[PDB]
Amino acid sequence: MDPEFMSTPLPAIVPAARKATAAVIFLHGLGDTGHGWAEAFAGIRSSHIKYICPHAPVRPVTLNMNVAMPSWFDIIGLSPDSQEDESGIKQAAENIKALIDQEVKNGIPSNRIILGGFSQGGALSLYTALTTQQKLAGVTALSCWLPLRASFPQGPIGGANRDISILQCHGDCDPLVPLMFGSLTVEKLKTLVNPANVTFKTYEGMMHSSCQQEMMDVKQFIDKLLPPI
Ligand SMILES: [Br-]
Ligand SMILES: [Br-]
Ligand SMILES: [Br-]
Ligand SMILES: [Br-]
Ligand SMILES: [Br-]
Ligand SMILES: [Br-]
Ligand SMILES: [Br-]
Ligand SMILES: [Br-]
Ligand SMILES: [Br-]
Ligand SMILES: [Br-]
Ligand SMILES: [Br-]
Ligand SMILES: [Br-]
Ligand SMILES: [Br-]
Ligand SMILES: [Br-]
Ligand SMILES: [Br-]
Ligand SMILES: [Br-]
Ligand SMILES: [Br-]
Ligand SMILES: [Br-]
Ligand SMILES: [Br-]
Repeated sequence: MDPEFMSTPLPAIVPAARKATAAVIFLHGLGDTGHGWAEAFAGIRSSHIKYICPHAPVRPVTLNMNVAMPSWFDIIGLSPDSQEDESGIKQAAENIKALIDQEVKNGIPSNRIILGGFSQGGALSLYTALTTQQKLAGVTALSCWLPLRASFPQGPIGGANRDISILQCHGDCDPLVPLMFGSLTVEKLKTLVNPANVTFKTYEGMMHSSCQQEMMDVKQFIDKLLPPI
């Protein structure tokens, strides 16, 4: 994981109670933190899964009037039209692939790893899973979008994650990332990957955040795809 990406602390971690036979790598969004997500995932933790919430390098963010904060990549705007930080997204994807590889070198195979995240961290989880040849168990993409959408095929993507399971979650009251982004993303994902394994859930009254019912759907998705043994 490259130089900007090892400026941060080691990830916030929820350990497995038993020995860990699977992992969830969960990427936060602008503002929310690795720590905050680790406390959320503690509430749904499985005895054999380790939950890894890495920290993003601290860098000015254009959307936030150039204030320096943890950020996987720059965000310029959140309209469907907005220009995107292509090079930063690709760079961040290579670091996330490196992070998956660190779990693989520690004994947990990539097909026992779910990658997920919130807002630009969910966008990055989708981008990363659809562009890596590491086979992953699934993706949880919460209140987000598919970055660099026009760079993707108009049909199936093929390669290792062509049949990956994806749960995409969105709030119906999100004032930052419009529900339309979630919708247009699930549409695009049903052409990129096998649509049998793509599920879209929306939450009434949820804004740009998670909620308890969403965390229960995320738990059921993770647990079913990463069962014991
Ligand atoms: Br540390
Ligand atoms: Br562990
Ligand atoms: Br282990
Ligand atoms: Br937080
Ligand atoms: Br890291
Ligand atoms: Br952070
Ligand atoms: Br565009
Ligand atoms: Br974001
Ligand atoms: Br693009
Ligand atoms: Br399948
Ligand atoms: Br509201
Ligand atoms: Br609102
Ligand atoms: Br599924
Ligand atoms: Br669906
Ligand atoms: Br929340
Ligand atoms: Br709820
Ligand atoms: Br599901
Ligand atoms: Br197990
Ligand atoms: Br069980």
